[PDB]
Amino acid sequence: GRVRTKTVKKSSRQVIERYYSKMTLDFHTNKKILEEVAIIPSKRLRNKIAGFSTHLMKRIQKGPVRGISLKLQEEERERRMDFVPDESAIQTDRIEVDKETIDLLASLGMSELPGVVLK
Amino acid sequence: RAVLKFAQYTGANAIAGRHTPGTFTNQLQTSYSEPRLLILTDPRTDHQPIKEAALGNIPTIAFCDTDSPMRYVDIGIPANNKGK
Amino acid sequence: ESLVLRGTMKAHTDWVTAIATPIDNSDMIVTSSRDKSLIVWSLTKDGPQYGVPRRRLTGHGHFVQDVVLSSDGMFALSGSWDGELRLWDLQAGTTARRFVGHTKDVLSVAFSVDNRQIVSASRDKTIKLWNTLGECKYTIQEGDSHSDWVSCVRFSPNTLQPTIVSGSWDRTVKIWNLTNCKLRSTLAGHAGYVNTVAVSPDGSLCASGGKDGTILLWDLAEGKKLYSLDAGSIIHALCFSPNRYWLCAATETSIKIWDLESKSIVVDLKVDLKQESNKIMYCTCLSWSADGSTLFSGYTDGLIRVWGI
Amino acid sequence: TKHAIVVKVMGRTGSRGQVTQVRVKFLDDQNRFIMRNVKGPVREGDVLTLLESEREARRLR
Amino acid sequence: GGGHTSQIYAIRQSIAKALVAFYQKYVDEQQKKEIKDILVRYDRTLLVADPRRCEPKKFGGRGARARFQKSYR
Amino acid sequence: KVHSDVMLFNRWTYDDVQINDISVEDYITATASKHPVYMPHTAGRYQAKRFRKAQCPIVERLTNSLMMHGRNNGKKLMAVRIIKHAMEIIHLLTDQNPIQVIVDAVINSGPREDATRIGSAGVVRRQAVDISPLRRVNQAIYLLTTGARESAFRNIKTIAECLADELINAAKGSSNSYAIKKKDEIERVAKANR
RNA sequence: AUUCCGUUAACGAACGAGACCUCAGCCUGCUAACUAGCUAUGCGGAGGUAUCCCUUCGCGGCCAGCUUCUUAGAGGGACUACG
Ligand SMILES: [K+]
Ligand SMILES: [Mg+2]
Repeated sequence: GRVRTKTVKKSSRQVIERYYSKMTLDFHTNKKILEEVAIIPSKRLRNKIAGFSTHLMKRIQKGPVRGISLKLQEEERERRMDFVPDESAIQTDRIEVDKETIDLLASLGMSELPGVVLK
Repeated sequence: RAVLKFAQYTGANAIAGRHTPGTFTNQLQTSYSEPRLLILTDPRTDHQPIKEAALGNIPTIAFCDTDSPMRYVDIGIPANNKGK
Repeated sequence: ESLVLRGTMKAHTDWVTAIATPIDNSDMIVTSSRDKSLIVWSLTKDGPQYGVPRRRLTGHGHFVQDVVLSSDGMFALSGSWDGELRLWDLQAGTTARRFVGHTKDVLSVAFSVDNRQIVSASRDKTIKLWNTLGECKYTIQEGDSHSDWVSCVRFSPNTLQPTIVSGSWDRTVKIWNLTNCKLRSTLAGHAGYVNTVAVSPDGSLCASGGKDGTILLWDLAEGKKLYSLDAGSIIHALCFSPNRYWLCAATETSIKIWDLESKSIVVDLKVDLKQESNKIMYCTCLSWSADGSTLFSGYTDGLIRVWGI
Repeated sequence: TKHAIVVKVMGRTGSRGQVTQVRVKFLDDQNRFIMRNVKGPVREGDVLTLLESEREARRLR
Repeated sequence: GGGHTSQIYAIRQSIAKALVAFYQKYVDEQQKKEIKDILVRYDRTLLVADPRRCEPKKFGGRGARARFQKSYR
Repeated sequence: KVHSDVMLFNRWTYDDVQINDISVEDYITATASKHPVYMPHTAGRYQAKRFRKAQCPIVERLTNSLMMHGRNNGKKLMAVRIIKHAMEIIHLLTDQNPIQVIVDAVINSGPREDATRIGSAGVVRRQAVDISPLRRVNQAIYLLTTGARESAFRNIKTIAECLADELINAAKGSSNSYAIKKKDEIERVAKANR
């Protein structure tokens, strides 16, 4: 079989994390980049790492990849996730409460709360 | 998201997701912490943090539903801790 | 106006890296490819195919990244990933000369206006100037040079002041004075590596595009940038129309042509496979015809598509 | 003596896996499927000559 | 080198490759492609060498794989 | 019809040769469209993958199966010569295309059913099973060459003559062929062990 | 493959595996070969119409050219790259 060992996976993950800006989806350019930005004792190991890095980049283009923390992806997610709607998704104008909640509020003395109506 | 926002605004630390065992007891662990207080959304799903805090003199606050276990819960807040 | 497909040329078997067109508007053209070969074409408008491969040269030992035709048209210079440049004679398909000295892959090669000086760009972060004999007169590998791969190098058409504009992968475009081979102007306005550089026929504009997907135009007189044009995709090639005064850019999504007068896209060319009858498929190089009435585009599928006005 | 075409291979059968169990569809009758044990290499799309089509194959193991 | 069959196979491969190269270099590329396709459609070994080579023998047997006869009593 | 300029031994033509058995049609290579060859000597790699040997010419498979028993191992030129002479004798005796005779012999010699051993622990129990077309072709070739070899042994008759006679008697179910008798015995045993 | 993905009161590691190194398989791309060869030429022998032309052999050219064939150094090449 062809299962990349821990060394190849770790090297590809770290290289993508540190140099995502220059990465491409072409194996040959990726291997040249690895030659430039990393020291790999063996040519075969360099080729394997380049191939797995290309695979990881192809996966990343689709969406998030677990174990790889890219600054731009996290920043974009935070920007999208810090937004709020124009109107809050909590309607206090009309509240449908069963009778039991009505006795609850009456015991609390809160029997006149606006927007509280029995089903 | 709720715990992240709570930590952001109150100024505390947040841990969202799985809790690493030994975070409160393994002093040589990288994620080792010594909190003075622990806040949990659900005692049932956060059983491991509560059990670990029971070994380190850490007070606990948790939002407890009608069926939540009260073991090692110092201040339980009775509320529905399942709906978003 | 609008551009429409004219035909296809299907000799290459790998990515097409560059296309060269004769000045005299002859039928022949020379294109490089990742198949380690240079194919000399015999264009024929009539017949099922717009052109056929007249000759193939396989001297290089690795991918040929660039090819340029001489002014006479009887010589062709092409660079390869083996870090060696060799002049080609389009008379018997035999190498006429070899240039040595580049330690890493050579990405850009250009011919001087007088066809008496040769400038090449290599991944070793160096630029060298060679004569026809085969000796590098000067090498630009000092602090003024770039800190990353010199992707593209071009010669300034204006003969009054001989000048070379070179891009790089460090988001910097530099201008060197040919007379003294010293830095003339430095440009830095890119966010991602720039892999293509173009010069207008007049010699007053320079289009730079790369990963950022934005085309930046700079003035050669002072280096000031005029404006920026978005592309929405990685830019691979840039060329100026000979007379129509346009700007065609090769991007991964498609080829888009801009009019510098109005800044609006003249036309967007998307390749469709059904009409003619690796999923990642895009144009890697483009070049206008001698008269500007035809556009040749190279693609990763080892196919050349021709657009006619 | 009928002819049937293999539609799918269920897998190896027998103590040593000598025979392969397949589902074969009769050519004369396209709506009748039968179970057969086959000796020797066999893949989908193969046609077998059934000397008798009455029997139903059962796992040898 | 080689033997009686290997020499013949090498000779035929060399003839095919030499003709293809001559047509490529001194004849129109169209005819070269035609002859190359004709040759390949019949047998790919006419232009591509077979990489098979003799396997080195290992101690403990006469052959590369064959081992000495084993006896228990 | 498909016309091929390739002639086996430059003497025999693959045209008008058609396999008349749908079961084993896809595992016999003896047609002008299925890569005809000039000689049954092709030094190809057919054991790389399963079912690949089905692409080898049937004449070449017969030649390979003619190299059995140690004294003849690796002697392929002699086997090719034997096949050539057998084909010449077949053409002389029957006046048909030798390739067609070989194909018919292969078709008629292949068993269709067999009894497979079942159970374990020293129990002699068998159950009838079907034979795949490729195994049927292999068994046909093996039986034909075995019959020829046994006929030629300790007999003035040459190996080529015995092979030609076996192929002729197998192209038609004459029951004088060794292969036909062996196939009949195998099918009888399979029927008995139903 | 205790190889990986993951699950996880475990987290981080150290050996083995892999990596590694030797040989073989591709390079008409690099360096260089009178202790390896090829090509053409000059001369000579034989044959064919016998001068000139064709075929085949033998001998020299360290100032005839070259490295396809041979040798051995540097490198390239495969990464399941692509569908
Ligand atoms: K005999
Ligand atoms: Mg050599």
